[PDB]
Amino acid sequence: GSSGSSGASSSFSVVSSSYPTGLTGGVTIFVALYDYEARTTEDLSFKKGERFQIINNTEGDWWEARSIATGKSGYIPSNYVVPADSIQAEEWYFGKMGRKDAESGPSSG
Repeated sequence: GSSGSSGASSSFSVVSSSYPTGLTGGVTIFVALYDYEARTTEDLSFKKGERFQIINNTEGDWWEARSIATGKSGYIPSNYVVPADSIQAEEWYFGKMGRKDAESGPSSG
């Protein structure tokens, strides 16, 4: 389905929007391992290394989530995104940590 190789020669400086704390509800964290492109307004535009709040996960085909960074919302294929808890391809983070900060704080039991 229009599968090729991404390559958008462009670099935009965007402020790092930290994630919201004190989360309470029926939402699950998911990360995009492969860079996808929202085909239609209904679909959600996500990239490799982007998080999204799973709002509805009734149909495996496509799940409705709301990006936490940009704040977008649509539908993303569960065959491309995986839960940071059951990371089936953790290998990405295991070897390619990409970008992240160290969890400093021994206090937290």
